[PDB]
Amino acid sequence: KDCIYKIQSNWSNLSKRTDRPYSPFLLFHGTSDANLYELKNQLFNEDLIFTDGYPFKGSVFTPKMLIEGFSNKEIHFQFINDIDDFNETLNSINIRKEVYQFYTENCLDIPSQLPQVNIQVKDFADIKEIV
Amino acid sequence: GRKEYLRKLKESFIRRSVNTSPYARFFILEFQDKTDIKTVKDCIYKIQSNWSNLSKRTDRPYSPFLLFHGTSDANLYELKNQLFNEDLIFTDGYPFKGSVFTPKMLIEGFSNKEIHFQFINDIDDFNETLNSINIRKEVYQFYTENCLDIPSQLPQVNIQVKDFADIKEIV
Amino acid sequence: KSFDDQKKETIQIIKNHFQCEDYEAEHYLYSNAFRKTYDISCNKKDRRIKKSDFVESINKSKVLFNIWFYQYEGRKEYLRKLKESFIRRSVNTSPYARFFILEFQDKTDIKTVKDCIYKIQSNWSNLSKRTDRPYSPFLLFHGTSDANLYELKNQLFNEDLIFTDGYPFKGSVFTPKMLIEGFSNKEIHFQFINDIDDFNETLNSINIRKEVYQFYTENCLDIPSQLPQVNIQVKDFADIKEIV
Amino acid sequence: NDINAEVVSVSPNKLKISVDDLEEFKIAEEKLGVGSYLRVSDNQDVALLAIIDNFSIEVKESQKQKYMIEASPIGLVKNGKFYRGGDSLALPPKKVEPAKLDEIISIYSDS
Amino acid sequence: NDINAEVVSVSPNKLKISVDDLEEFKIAEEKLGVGSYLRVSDNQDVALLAIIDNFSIEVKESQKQKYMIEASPIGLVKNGKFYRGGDSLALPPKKVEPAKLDEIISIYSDS
Repeated sequence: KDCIYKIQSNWSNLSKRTDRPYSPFLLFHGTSDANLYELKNQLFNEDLIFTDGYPFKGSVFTPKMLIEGFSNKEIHFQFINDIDDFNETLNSINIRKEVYQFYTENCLDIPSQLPQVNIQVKDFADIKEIV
Repeated sequence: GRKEYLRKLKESFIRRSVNTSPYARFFILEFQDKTDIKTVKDCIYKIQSNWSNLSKRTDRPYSPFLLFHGTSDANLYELKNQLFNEDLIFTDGYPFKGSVFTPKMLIEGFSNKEIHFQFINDIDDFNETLNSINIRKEVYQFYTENCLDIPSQLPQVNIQVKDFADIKEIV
Repeated sequence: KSFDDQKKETIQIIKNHFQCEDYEAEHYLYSNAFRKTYDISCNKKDRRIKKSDFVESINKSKVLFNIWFYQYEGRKEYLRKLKESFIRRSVNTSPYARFFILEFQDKTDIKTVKDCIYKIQSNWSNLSKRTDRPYSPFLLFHGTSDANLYELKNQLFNEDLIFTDGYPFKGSVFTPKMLIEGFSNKEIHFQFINDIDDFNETLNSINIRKEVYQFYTENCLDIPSQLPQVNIQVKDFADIKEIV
Repeated sequence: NDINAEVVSVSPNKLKISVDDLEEFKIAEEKLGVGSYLRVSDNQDVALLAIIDNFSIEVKESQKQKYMIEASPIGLVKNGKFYRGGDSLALPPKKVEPAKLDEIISIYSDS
Repeated sequence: NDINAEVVSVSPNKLKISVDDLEEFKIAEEKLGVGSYLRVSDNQDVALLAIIDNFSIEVKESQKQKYMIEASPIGLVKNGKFYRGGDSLALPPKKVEPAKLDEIISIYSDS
């Protein structure tokens, strides 16, 4: 959560002055769905409003929700559940994409057409100060 | 160290802003078959962000001119197609299919805030738009092996680079 | 009988047969049935045919040219007869995606083609600076070489008739969305559909009400049937100017 | 284009027409006077006829010339035939040109 | 939605109606005339019925068009039966549609 709050604070601009807002996209891997939903539930409790493409229960994945949430000033960032949600989101985005990868042991496979950077950290605590 | 070679090349020929004046800045980047498409796109986005002023506060906007050489038209047209899908709006004097080179489209796109930069297809369109721009024009060259010939009446810099990736932090 | 003594009898026998309106029978079905009656009558060998398939040949969407009602009342009345039949106009023209498919061949002069483009754009576009919903017509030309077609596009750009065609740069794939933006762009006067492949990809990208106005001389295409079509045969391309 | 006039506001019996561009000065002198006839349409087939009731041309130091014309619709011209009764609604903006002689003649000949 | 009209101001015998979005262009020509009937409601069951008193359409270069309609609440219709009122209060904003034929006929027949 301290890493997500630092990514959202630095790499988003949702001020009312601007007219070209942006929000970061967050993807997590290597964890179970139990603590992934626990992290999502706690972030939504502290008014860190996000979208993951599932606007209701039993919904199919809607990347249009992440299109609107990227430019929405009231939506702080975007959540991505796993790799199938990530690849379909990439095709739906038309603007320039950059993939910022932070990992310790396992690194995810990224399409080669995208600008990628890979950071190997000693543990997760270094990510909040690197970013 | 590699940080020192970038620092020397960033200051020897290139200036940080060149006083942010509206000038016909020409960026000639030497594209190879070995050069990946996406590392050209990072150089184009860095050149466009640093060397244009399309904000609504200004009254004297400007946009850079981009020219590529040394590569085939197959991956040259492929690069231009990707840049248009990512809303990096450009012009090259060919507003429709089967059009002649219209250098006045590059003239209007230089002062247009909705057109981010100006593409130039090859040499013949490069010299044609040189005589159509009346204001001060400067040429910046970033090449690895093959250097183009620039007319001697223009302010030109020629910067040798080890590959295409180090052009991005020079500009 | 007399010429006037058979006019009011031929219309009614097909008016009740198809259950259509007055312009759909006198201008649309009477005109097409006249030459298909004349075509078998003017044939050298086969003069009498059976009319079992005659009723379905006249029901085609094309409004066929009729030479006998061209030399009778002249070009100032036949073109005036087609104008209030299928080119019906109102006080307020709605922002519809109107498609104008004109047939261009090698004997047609570029200048005579150019005057019809100026006529179509003036009547079927409202590019006003005070519009909240501007609209511009789509133009499709066919039956000509690309070199002869590119010369028309090149001349229109020099006289400040700015258009879009889905190809903003060399090597660009055809983008339908450039034409849709040009429909709502006040600075783009009309849209130039290059060919049939660029045509049918633009119909799928348009959700608003769509109208097709086709004017040709011998060659006509297969526009999809769920649209409204107007297919009018003329002698020369200058006849198209007086109808639109 | 000699005359560039456009309907900018519509009342039930009144039209406000703004002359954006006036290249030909002769058109304003003889065809844009009070009592003159205007053709209000976006097309050449169907139009709305109006009579100029009032006008005002205001010029200022730095801005554009403001030429505003008040008109009242009098009828409707379809395919060269005039229909009396100015209750038809023209949705603004509508391109305005001075009426031709045939249109003014058809006001009284057709009714 | 072919027409998006809406009551913006309410006076004791007057309604001020803003046509926010007009799409058909035939609703304004025939059903939004100077004597036309409108149905004023937020539900399909109970409505006001009003006669248009006045209208004004204005277009400007930057901002959206201002199509403003004056109407007077002649009565009330509940479940297909019209009650001649004139004093029933509608709280703005209220969705405005042109009155159907059966609703206009119900004005003079249900009393």
